[PDB]
Amino acid sequence: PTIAHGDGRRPSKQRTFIVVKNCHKHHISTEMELSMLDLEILHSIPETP
Amino acid sequence: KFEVLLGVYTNAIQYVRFLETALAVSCVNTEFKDLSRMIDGKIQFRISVPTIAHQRTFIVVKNCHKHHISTEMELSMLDLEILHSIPETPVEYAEYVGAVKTVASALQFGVDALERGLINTVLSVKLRHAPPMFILQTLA
Amino acid sequence: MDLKVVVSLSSRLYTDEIAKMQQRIGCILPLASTHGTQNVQGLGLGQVYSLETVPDYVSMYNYLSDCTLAVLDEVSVDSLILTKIVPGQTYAIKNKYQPFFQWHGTGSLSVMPPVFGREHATVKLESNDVDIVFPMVLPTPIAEEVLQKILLFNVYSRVVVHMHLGSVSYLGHHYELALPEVPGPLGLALLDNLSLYFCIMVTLLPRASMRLVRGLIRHEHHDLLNLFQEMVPDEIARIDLDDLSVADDLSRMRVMMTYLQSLASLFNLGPRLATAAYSQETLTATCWLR
Amino acid sequence: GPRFTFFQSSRGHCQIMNILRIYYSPSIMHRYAVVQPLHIEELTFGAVACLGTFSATDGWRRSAFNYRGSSLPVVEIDSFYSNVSDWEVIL
Amino acid sequence: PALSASSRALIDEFMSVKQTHAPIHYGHYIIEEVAPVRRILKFGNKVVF
Amino acid sequence: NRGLYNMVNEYSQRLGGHPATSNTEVQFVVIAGTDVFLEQPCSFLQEAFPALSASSRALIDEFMSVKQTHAPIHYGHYIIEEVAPVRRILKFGNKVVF
Amino acid sequence: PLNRRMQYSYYFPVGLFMPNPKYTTSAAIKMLDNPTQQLPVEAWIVNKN
Amino acid sequence: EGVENRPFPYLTVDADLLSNLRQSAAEGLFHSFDLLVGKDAREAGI
Amino acid sequence: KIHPGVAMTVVRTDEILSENILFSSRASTSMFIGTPNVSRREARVDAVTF
Repeated sequence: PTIAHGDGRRPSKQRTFIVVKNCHKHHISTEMELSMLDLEILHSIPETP
Repeated sequence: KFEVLLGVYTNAIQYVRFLETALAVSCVNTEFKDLSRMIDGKIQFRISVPTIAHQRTFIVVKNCHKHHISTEMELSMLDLEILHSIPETPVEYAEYVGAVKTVASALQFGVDALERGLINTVLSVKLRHAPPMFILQTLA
Repeated sequence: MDLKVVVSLSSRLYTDEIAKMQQRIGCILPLASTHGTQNVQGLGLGQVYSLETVPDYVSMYNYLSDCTLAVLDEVSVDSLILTKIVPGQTYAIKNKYQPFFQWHGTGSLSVMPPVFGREHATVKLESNDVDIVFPMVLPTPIAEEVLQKILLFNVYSRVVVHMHLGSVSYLGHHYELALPEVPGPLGLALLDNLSLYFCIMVTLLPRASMRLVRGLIRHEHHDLLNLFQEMVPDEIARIDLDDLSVADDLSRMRVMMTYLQSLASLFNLGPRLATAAYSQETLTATCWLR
Repeated sequence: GPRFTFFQSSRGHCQIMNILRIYYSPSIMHRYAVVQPLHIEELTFGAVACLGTFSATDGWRRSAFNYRGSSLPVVEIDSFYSNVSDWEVIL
Repeated sequence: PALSASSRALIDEFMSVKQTHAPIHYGHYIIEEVAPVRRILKFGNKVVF
Repeated sequence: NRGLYNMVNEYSQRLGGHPATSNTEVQFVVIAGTDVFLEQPCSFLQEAFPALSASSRALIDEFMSVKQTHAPIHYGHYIIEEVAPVRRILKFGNKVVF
Repeated sequence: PLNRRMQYSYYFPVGLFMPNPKYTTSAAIKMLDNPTQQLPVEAWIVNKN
Repeated sequence: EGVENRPFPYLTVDADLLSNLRQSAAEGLFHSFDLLVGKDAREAGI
Repeated sequence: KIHPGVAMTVVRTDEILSENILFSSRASTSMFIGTPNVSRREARVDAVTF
């Protein structure tokens, strides 16, 4: 909005602002390691100790 | 793949009513429906001064002073001709409701800017009859 | 359309200025802006024509042409209502100019910087400590007569007769007008453009017409000729020796008539008013902005 | 080679001829120095014409103009009111 | 009157002590700022109010 | 130069105003961005604070004696007091000032 | 409209000269000049900074 | 810029966003913004 | 760097951005509020100005 004045200033006629904001897209990557020599036995069933 | 539009937003411009601010405790007011035809307003004060043993009358005149304030809202010729016309298809109806929203926004903006101008004029006329602190600390 | 501009006075007004200004109703006044409300500064030519001793008429003409025009009808305390003038609209203009110029029927009015003295068209507003002058409006032939009298005074400053130049004459009354001594570099720039046009005229002026006018003064005598006092000028002697040829005469006139339109349009300074149906009993006329 | 320039101003035509003479003051003696005016018709240094009026406040917002390859800078006189006049010679 | 001084030396002693500063030295002089706005004066770590 | 809120943004966004590195014997110039956590106010305003210097030890042990009434300027000698964003504690024996 | 700008006016003399019984109300100021035969030529004023 | 000027159902919240706004946009705190004065302050056509 | 025989008094001024406090007594000034009428100023060719 604006403010009417008594004196004659160059009056601002209903200014309308449109701003936009973009997304700061950024990601996270972790690093797990696993050795495969014990991964064949997780799908199977145990019978020997 | 898509571009997400996370909603649109705006400020609901609240009306700051002239009696909703506490500046109007400094000024009582009367809705006078015809200020266009009042060229002048005066107030006569008869003040009687008593006498003290070891009469006077102060007739002072006070005058009013008017204040004009005016801003300028603006409207395109598009949203008047589409305002007078009538829609029949819902795309034209969606255009029409947007145009009447724009014109209503401009009108409510106009009266709101006029109200803010009233507060501005009140602050200016109170500052005009305001001598500083270091004179009325002593003269009082 | 609603054309009302109200000008707010920053202080009150004494009763003598009220009585003076209510006499000055209907005159043309200039404005600073074209907005809704304005203050007393920027109204009138007094900002550029200050309370001084050396005027500048052509900068006053520039301030008149650059800004808009209005008419003052309703004046009271603290406030006075003006009505703007915009092209496309018609108005009524009353004849409240104290050098009483009788207006021709359906001629054309012209606004004017106040040539008849600063004090003649001026209201002193000491309450707002400023001055409003009122720009003169008078018809176009008297306008061009005043303007060419101003420029001829500006060019005959360096020569010398004074009362026969700085005093206009009308059917109603002859008047005197205030004369400065220098109008500054803008008046010198008007003389610059005038002499530019004039020297290119006397480069490209035709020679059939001089050969006419030599034998015409030696044959005939008229009010259009008696200003020569029946004496041929010397350049008529040292110019008409040449032969008379049609083609270069046409080629001279084909640029002469182009240049004279520009020379007229250079004297279009100050806004013009082509009015219509002036009545000598109402002292007003239907006017519009040309 | 002749040029077509455009002009925005808030003045009268009386002012526009004088300020255009002062604006073209280098080019007139440029043409005078390079080409002497041998005949009587070369002395016309072009002319002007009012193309019309517009809003003095919101005037001449800049914009861009794309063809398929490139982009020149371009002004945009918005909400123009056209009114042609004749030619008044600059000299 | 502002902080006028006819040398550096009266300045470099004025920020040192205030109540026993010298108003009038031999050839030089100094003048306390009696202004309505009383500014703090930061000379290193020698303030004066 | 162009834009003042742009200056505060480019201060806040990446903050690469050719600064030094840390956790090394001498300073190198940082190429690897957003690995060190650093800030450069001296490249936002481009001024420099006067460090505590003197001429001989005499004015140092005068300024350590009384920090209020001491000499900033001796006859030819001089000592410039320590004004800084970090107002450091200075210990000289048991005499210690602020 | 309350953020107004009061302007104050300041003045300081430059290059005065005390009358001939010159003197000093100070102890820890000594100069390597003639005490009676020095006069100022300059002033020193504090800044905003 | 990347600003879309198509009309919208602009949801109205009560936070006063515009604390020192026009000085900020003339300084360009925002990435991309559009100053619409006067006639262009309407909803544009579909 | 030698003094002339005539001194000077350097006058100057300083602008100060102050925050003033406006106080007034209750019911000091009676006023009248007019009717907030709208108007039509100018028909520019694509846009009207109220």
